[PDB]
Amino acid sequence: IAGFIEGGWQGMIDGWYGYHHENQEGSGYAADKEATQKAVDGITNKVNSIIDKMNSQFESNIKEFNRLELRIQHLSDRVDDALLDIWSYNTELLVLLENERTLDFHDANVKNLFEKVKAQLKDNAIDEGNGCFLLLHKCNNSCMDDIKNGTYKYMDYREESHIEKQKIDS
Amino acid sequence: IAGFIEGGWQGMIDGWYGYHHENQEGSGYAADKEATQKAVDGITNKVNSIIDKMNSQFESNIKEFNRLELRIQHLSDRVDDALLDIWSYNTELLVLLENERTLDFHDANVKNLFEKVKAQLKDNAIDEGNGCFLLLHKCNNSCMDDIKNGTYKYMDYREESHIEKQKIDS
Amino acid sequence: IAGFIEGGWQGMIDGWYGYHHENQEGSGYAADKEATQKAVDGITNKVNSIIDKMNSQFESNIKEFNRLELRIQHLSDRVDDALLDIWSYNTELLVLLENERTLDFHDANVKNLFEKVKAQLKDNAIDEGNGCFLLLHKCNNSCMDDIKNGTYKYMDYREESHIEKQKIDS
Amino acid sequence: DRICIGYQANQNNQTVNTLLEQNVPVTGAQEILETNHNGKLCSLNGVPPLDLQSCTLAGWLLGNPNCDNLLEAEEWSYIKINENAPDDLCFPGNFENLQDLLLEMSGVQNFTKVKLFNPQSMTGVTTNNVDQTCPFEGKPSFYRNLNWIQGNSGLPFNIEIKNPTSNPLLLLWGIHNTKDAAQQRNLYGNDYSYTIFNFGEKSEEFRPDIGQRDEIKAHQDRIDYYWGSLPAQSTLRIESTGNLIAPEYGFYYKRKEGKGGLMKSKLPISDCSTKCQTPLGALNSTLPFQNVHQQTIGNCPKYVKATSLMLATGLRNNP
Amino acid sequence: DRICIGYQANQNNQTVNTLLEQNVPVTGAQEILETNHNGKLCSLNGVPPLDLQSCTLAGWLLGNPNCDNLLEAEEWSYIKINENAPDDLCFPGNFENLQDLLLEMSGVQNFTKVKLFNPQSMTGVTTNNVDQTCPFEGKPSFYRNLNWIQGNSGLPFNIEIKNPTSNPLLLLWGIHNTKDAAQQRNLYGNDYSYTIFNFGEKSEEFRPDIGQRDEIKAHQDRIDYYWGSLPAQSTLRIESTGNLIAPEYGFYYKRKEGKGGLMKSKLPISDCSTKCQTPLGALNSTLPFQNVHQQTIGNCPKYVKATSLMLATGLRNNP
Amino acid sequence: DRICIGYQANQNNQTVNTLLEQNVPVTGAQEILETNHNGKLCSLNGVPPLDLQSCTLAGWLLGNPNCDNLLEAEEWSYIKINENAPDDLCFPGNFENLQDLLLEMSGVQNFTKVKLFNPQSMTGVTTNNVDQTCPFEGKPSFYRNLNWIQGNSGLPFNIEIKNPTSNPLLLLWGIHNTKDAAQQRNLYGNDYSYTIFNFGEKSEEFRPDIGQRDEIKAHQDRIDYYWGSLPAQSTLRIESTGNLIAPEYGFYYKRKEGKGGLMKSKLPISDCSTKCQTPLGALNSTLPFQNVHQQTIGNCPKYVKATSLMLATGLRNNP
Ligand SMILES: *[C@@H]1O[C@H](CO[C@@H]2O[C@@H](C)[C@@H](O)[C@@H](O)[C@@H]2O)[C@@H](O)[C@H](O)[C@H]1NC(C)=O
Ligand SMILES: *[C@@H]1O[C@H](CO[C@@H]2O[C@@H](C)[C@@H](O)[C@@H](O)[C@@H]2O)[C@@H](O)[C@H](O)[C@H]1NC(C)=O
Ligand SMILES: *[C@@H]1O[C@H](CO[C@@H]2O[C@@H](C)[C@@H](O)[C@@H](O)[C@@H]2O)[C@@H](O)[C@H](O)[C@H]1NC(C)=O
Repeated sequence: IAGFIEGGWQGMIDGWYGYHHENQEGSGYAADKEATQKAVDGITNKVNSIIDKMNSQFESNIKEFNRLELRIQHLSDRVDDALLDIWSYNTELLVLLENERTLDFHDANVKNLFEKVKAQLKDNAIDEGNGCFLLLHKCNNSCMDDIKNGTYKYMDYREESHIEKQKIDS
Repeated sequence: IAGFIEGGWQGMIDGWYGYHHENQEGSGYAADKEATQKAVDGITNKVNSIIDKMNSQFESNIKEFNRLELRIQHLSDRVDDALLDIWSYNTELLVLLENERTLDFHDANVKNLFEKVKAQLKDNAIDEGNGCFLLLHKCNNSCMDDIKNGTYKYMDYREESHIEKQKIDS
Repeated sequence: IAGFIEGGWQGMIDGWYGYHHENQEGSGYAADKEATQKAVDGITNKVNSIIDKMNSQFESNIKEFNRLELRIQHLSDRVDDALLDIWSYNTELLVLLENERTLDFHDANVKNLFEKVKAQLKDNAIDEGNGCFLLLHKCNNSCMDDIKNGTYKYMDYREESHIEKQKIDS
Repeated sequence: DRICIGYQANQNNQTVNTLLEQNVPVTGAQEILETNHNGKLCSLNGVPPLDLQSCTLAGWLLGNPNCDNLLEAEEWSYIKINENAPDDLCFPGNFENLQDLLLEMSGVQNFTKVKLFNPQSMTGVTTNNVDQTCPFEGKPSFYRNLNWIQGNSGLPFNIEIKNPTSNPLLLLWGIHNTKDAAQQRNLYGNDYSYTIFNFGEKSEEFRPDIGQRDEIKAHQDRIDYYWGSLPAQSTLRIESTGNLIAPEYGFYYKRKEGKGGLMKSKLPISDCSTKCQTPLGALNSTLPFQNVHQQTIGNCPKYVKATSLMLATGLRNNP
Repeated sequence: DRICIGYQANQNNQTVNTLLEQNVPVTGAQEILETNHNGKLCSLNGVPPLDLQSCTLAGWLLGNPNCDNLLEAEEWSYIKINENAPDDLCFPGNFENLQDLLLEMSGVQNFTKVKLFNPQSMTGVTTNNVDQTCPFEGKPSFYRNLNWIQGNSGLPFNIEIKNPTSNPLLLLWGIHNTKDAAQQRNLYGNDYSYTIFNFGEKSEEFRPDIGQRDEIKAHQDRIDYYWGSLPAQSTLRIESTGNLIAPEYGFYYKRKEGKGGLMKSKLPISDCSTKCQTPLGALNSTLPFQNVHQQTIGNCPKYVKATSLMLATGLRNNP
Repeated sequence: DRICIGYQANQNNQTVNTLLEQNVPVTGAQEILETNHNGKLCSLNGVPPLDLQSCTLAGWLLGNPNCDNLLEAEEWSYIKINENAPDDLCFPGNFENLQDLLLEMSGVQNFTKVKLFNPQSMTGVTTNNVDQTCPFEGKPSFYRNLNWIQGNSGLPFNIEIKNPTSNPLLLLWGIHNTKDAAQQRNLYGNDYSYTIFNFGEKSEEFRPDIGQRDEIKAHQDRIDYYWGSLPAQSTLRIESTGNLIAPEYGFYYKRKEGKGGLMKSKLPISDCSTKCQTPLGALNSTLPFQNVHQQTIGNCPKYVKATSLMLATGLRNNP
């Protein structure tokens, strides 16, 4: 019924981003495969880089028997704390920041869909401002499909639309 | 007089983001409480995470009396430099990056206000492109308030607006 | 022929961001000097901060003759690995993230040009949606130059444009 | 009739740095770098430091006659170190393993002096021998915690010390390094001696290093000072035929793991308490970084070489 | 007739944290922090640990009569350490430099026992002397790898050991510290002795520390146990006039650089293999961080104190 | 009539990596990882390294007769180390604490040889004794900086050395370890000797380790070589009754804190200067990271294991 502005859709189960359409023949959800797939490639790349790039050195540690030499003890103990502080703090914040970006990425992606559609329709539709478009002409399945394929023709529905505009004005 | 495009307003003293309105009854500034409050919660979260997440280990350091054992001296001295380089460089850049984002966050937030308003008005107003809208109908206080509440009704001013458009055209 | 939406232009050789224009007198590319220069100052700042802020301590290292004292050996060897893991992993990801932002920065900058132009033209042009505008009036060099200078006058071409709109409608 | 979308601007003069710009004015910002101390040495989470004033740590533990003041500090969170403290070793000699002893005593919890044997149980030997170089009250004396044993006619004698506690027991003792054989025979009744510490199966044999050193405080002989820690439920058996200055008093103690420390500071001890301490003073450590001092003790913000770190919180302040 | 642009929402209950919000619901996410072990001590890249069971490392290398079991482990990736292993030094004494010896033997590659000399080549001396305190089969014996030499009437004797290999040669030997001069003369035929190790130009002179210790296992004398590593193509020449318990067998070995280690663990050895091992068990280390244990051996995710680290992969799940 | 908004594309073939994509073509980018040296050992901020050529550091300081060449290097920024340098200890023996001595001499500032006493002031003793094993010009000689003292008939003799400077004073000396008592009495006129270093109250007693080693360079006796640093305004008093090879010349010096270092390199010294030096050559260190070598000396980019690090500066290059 409403678009991305009011939230996401339980109904759409075949991808991340897509459309909901309304006409005389009926209604239904359809994921935009191309835009979804592109985002998936990218997120996988990000996650894999964060995981695969940690390729760490062969280490080994000592929990000794040792009120014997001390000065080295104390140095080893200070070093373990230092490393601990470094990884804990940095990687906490890393997750916080990377998560922020991921969510922004998805928001940016969805708005792009809306902007791409809007640019095709122009004044043949009315931007309801909730992520939906009210078309000023009748729209069969092939019309809807043309919009989803990015092949909708502005000129071909211009005339039917203009009459409807002036009817609104009267 | 002008909107966000030309800068920020000395005049608005009750929040971060808001409106300036102009009509027959007068003029005035009004902060958008909801959008301001939301941003404040978020910035506070960011700052608090950067501060509170630094919960560091019990350390202690040694400035010795010691041209006695050396090899450990030298190792301890190399370690102190190493740690110093790490924290200094990383946290310098951390502040630089986080500051960048914060400012972007505020820019994104303001544009959203403009986009939310624009979507309500459509062609009942003319986007002056400086962050202001010139309305094509007369707008009393209740009209202005409806826009600020997001409840402005497009249909109800459509007719008065269309005449004014054609007058422009003549 | 097409705008940023379909990619970048081999032809434009005097800056980062700009325009391609089409009229009766001819055609040509022109970089937007102000917007380019601003971005260059900024990118240089970023790069210089990443380089100049690394101002590191006087270190020195030991590759010894030493199955003699060991416990210190082993500690020194563990420390070298630890440092190595830190710098390698962090700076790998640093480059990955910073590169992401840089590219976003350029995308944001270009869209801003488009949005700034669009706001001047309004309905005197038709957004073709590929980064180009089809003007609804004839546009000489001074017209084009006014748009590039941000001084294009909406009122002055309104009438010629409106006739052309209704011709489209018939 | 118009309506505009805009944002706050302000009288605030703070600026901040970013990736893309230098010194951008903002309506509000936050320092995340602590940059001032309080100029005092404080107790640490309410546990105060050890303050030996004019004594050395060695002087104190041995029971130098000049250290007979500070109360039995049952505990301390770190040690204020004095570089020139007059009251150290009254009878001239060497102290073996001071740096490890300082590390051991750097932060400790329960600390109680304890008697390890009775010299007046002993037979065929003189105990409590005394010297001018360690004077009590104008009269010659000796360390409170060590007993100088002599006159055994080259015959062996013994001492079992026990640690019956579930905590360690700190021991100090000395070996008398005599100036020549003549004095060796005078005191201990032989040319050469031996002293053996038995810790079950483990053992240590000390022999004295005979010969004349420089005269200092009227002495050409010396004492070598030793320490050791005796573990929970544990016994040592000492046999000697001479040159042993024996351990009469010791100390039960408990070390804290993230152990206290050693502070060289000019500042005096204060009533105040803190979580983080530096030689320059204490730190309000609720901030994540600090630039005051590299050498800290406790729970401390990380040290960085920045002069400040401003986080923007407000907006670009362009009126 | 309408068309709307929208996004997925879902039944997934995972939440994640970000700079700007706490616990934001998402349609999908990924744990990048490993948080469980397998509760076993494993071999490491298919090389198993050294398992001395009831013997000490020292007991084993010396050739204690009670260690006569585990097969010649030609190699091992680290050592399982036992804190109380009964079979250690059968003849009471001190072991000199154990911690360095453990570090040396922590991970090794080719490890073969080798004979260093024949005692039955020697003249004017008795070899293979034996004691009750190191019994074989109710009958008194001695360490498998050391030979106790006596009865030289104060006269010197010799032993060249060679390392002809391009790899190091591990040596163990002992010095007999006799209970008094009476026994010194009985065994070795003099009041005092010397033993000298010659490594080309470098040299070491051991002299025994005479005197009576505590009686343990019917003995008031002791042995001091030593080890050394002899480098590739190298020779030592030993001359002694007494008190040498000599090195009969040694071991060629090769140390791996990122060397194995020492593990104190309650867990038993297992057939399983891993890349990363902790005292708590082994780790699936394809993840970049872990919170199981700070003390690890191998190729390990970094240790952090987080309880989890969720990376968002999906979208804000607001239905 | 149209107007389009667009961006630059280019002939540039550089690609870069990002979070979301691999190898994205750009119109311009910048390497921030230094990846090449200059293949020379250079002076460091205009201070050159120490180049001992065919001598060892020990050989040089002792004043081996074969080291009589390099000029009094008043200063140096680090040491080029040779692993097999022929000219080391001419009279066979041990050097005590070499690694600490190398660390002490690793980078130093003012370095001037100084005389510590006159042997021809001394009475009832022979000085300047000489040996074939340290030859000058076919004729037997001895170390330039040490004086071998003999023939004191078991009687004591003395030497005060002073450091009147506000900087440390480096000392080297030796103890003669004689082959048997017969030679002990021949040279020094007694069975056994002692040598004592007095640093105010602190003291050290050296006694020789008598006995025959392997014959090397016609010698079965040895010398043990010692070093020490004497602090500003300070005095030592040495008394010996034999076996002392005394310290005739020393060196005032000043150590730099972020101290120089030790470089093992095959490369030869060069006229060139740098801020950062590796065993592989020197580095243009205006870049923040490097992948040339882990072991560096000076002000150096951090070492990382990347093969390159491209920062994008330009735009996505999609024509
Ligand atoms: C050791 O000390 C612990 C802390 O003791 C308390 O604080 C110190 C500074 C003193 O004022 C003391 O009197 C206080 O009771 C105790 O919690 C603990 O019982 C003691 N443990 C042992 C084994 O003595
Ligand atoms: C030493 O050992 C290396 C590995 O040996 C192999 O693995 C071990 C665990 C045994 O099962 C052994 O029998 C296997 O051959 C060899 O690659 C290498 O040849 C050996 N090197 C020397 C110098 O002996
Ligand atoms: C020690 O040396 C410092 C540097 O000396 C200068 O550089 C060296 C390499 C020589 O060429 C030398 O002749 C130059 O003067 C001096 O700044 C300083 O005066 C000296 N200090 C002392 C206490 O001798």
